[PDB]
Amino acid sequence: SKEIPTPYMWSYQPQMGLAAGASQDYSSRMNWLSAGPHMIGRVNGIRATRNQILLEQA
Amino acid sequence: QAAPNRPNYIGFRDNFIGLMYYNSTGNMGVLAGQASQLNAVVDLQDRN
Repeated sequence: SKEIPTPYMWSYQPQMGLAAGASQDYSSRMNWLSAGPHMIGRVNGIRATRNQILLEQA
Repeated sequence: QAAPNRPNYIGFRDNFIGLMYYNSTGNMGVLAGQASQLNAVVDLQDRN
């Protein structure tokens, strides 16, 4: 929740060229709700990589 | 004077669709382990 957050993705402004205010990423989430312990510790091990790739890309 | 009627055929559907509640949460059916407390089928509205 607080520890492995789904990242705020921005939105592009075509007119002004500025950033149009970001939003929570709500269109790439896995539906891990139907999964026991051996995968919900794997899914959280995936998001903890894209929250580290996006910090070594930034 | 009398004509024959407009015919029809009340049969079942193609490939037995319209007999199972698919893709609609609200009377949705679940494959799961017996002691699992889980689903392996969760449905969404937009999915066909």
